Amino acid sequence: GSKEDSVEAVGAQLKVYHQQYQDKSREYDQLYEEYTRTSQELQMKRTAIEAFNETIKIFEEQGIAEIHESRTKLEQQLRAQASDNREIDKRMNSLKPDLMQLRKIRDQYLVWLTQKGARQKKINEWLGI
Amino acid sequence: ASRYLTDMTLEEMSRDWFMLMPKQKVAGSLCIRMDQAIMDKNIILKANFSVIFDRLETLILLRAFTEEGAIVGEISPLPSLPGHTDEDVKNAVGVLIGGLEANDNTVRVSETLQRFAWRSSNENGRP
Repeated sequence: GSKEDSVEAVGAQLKVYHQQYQDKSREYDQLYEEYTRTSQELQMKRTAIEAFNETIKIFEEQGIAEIHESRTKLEQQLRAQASDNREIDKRMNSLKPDLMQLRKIRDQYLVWLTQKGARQKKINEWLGI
Repeated sequence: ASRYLTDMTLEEMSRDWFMLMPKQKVAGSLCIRMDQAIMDKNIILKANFSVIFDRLETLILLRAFTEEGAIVGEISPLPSLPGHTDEDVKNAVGVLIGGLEANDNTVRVSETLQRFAWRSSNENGRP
């Protein structure tokens, strides 16, 4: 209950850092998955707007009217989705330094505990196996 | 600039290992350990470390593995002491390589270690 009190307390800190790393890694994976989901939908809305005004340009030299409101509703949804898509990119760009510093200090606590006598079974206890 | 490269899994970092003839040297506040009872094998040096300005900044852990996976060496920061510098890590690698090669061991560094702080030039391995 002296030098092991520090080993147990540092091992308790390894838990919390490991929790925070896996909590933010779960958060970062939700954002990247939703980012590529919206960007693909951004791609589709894009070439859907292409064919929307390309039916206008292809049949305006001859002259079918209420189609303009559809392209205006898609252009409205496009930059509204790209807006939330940039915000997703901002949220997970702000996580990359958090994931790195957590992962580095989590490993440093592991090495510190290993150097202080903690065996692999003790490390896996705090790490949740 | 500013990354964190990891060659070792959490198992490889935390795995218990046992030296028969322990030889510990100290380069700065880094603890170099290796088994002198190892001879005539190919050893890879794997390490977790942070980079900055495309140089090595801080070593988290370096361990020496044989082809079969056995840990036979280690460079680690001493827990009771403050940090180390970019040069301290390179000196410790030289101590581990020169000490490991004196027992006819073919020591090789990883690709990421070769990118920021390598040594050797390597010799021949025995079948």
